Amino acid sequence: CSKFLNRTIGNHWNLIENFLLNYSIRLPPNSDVVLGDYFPTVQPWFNCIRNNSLYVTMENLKALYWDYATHRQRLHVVVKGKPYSITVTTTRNFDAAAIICICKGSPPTTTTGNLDCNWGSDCRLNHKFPICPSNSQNCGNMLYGLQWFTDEVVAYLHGAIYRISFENKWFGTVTLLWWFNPVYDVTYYRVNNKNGTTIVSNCTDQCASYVDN
Ligand SMILES: *[C@@H]1O[C@H](CO)[C@@H](O[C@@H]2O[C@H](CO)[C@@H](O)[C@H](O)[C@H]2NC(C)=O)[C@H](O)[C@H]1NC(C)=O
Ligand SMILES: *[C@@H]1O[C@H](CO)[C@@H](O)[C@H](O)[C@H]1NC(C)=O
Ligand SMILES: *[C@@H]1O[C@H](CO)[C@@H](O)[C@H](O)[C@H]1NC(C)=O
Ligand SMILES: *[C@@H]1O[C@H](CO)[C@@H](O)[C@H](O)[C@H]1NC(C)=O
Repeated sequence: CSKFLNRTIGNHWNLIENFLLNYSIRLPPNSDVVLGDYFPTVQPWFNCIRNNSLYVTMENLKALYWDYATHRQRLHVVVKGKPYSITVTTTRNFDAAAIICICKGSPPTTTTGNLDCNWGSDCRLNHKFPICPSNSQNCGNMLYGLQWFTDEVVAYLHGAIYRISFENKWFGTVTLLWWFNPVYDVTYYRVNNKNGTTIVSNCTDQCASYVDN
């Protein structure tokens, strides 16, 4: 299928807020800043659910985010590039340690098995992790995703960031209960850390005119 079930984040916007709350931890104790990145957005959320030889494709994107709805089966995500590709494979054991690999070879478009990493060589990342935080089902209360930059890949998992550095040419091509949010451009948010509690707000109109480049 192709990009079936087009919905906004709606009442689940708090997932985006939480993402920004974790992202902004690195800021100084006394600052008011506007952060711009390929942040998860609010409009293009998809649930393409229209045989294990079929898959969904996407093109020309720079970051990919997804969420877990709350029958539970499996997810397969491939980000193409050269010499390295990124593959994420999940398994039905939500309370035990999905796998993420960054390697050299040719990932499959579909997977029938589980938790392996033999599609390539000279790997930089080979990491096993639980699908649900703290092995509980506390699941579907945060976003997961990838941002692929030429210099490094940053993986967002369980509120934590994993940064894997290596030179790579990335392609915008991506091959895929789970909801997805393709990200194509930069979104700006204002973060106020003066109060003692960080406050995250949208920057879309008059302030946007001062930061949007
Ligand atoms: C940032 O803008 C989005 C809209 O693009 C706001 O999202 C709305 O949030 C309310 C309350 O959660 C929902 O009822 C609406 O359905 C949302 N509309 C959407 C998703 O388009 C969001 O609340 C704004 N955030 C801030 C801090 O202003
Ligand atoms: C999803 O809806 C938006 C409007 O909110 C539209 O611009 C976009 O092209 C739609 N995408 C698909 C695959 O229907
Ligand atoms: C991420 O933010 C959430 C929501 O604010 C918070 O509960 C959690 O402790 C944070 N996790 C971190 C610091 O990685
Ligand atoms: C954050 O601001 C609100 C008012 O909008 C205030 O009630 C709250 O106590 C402040 N947080 C802290 C840690 O002071």
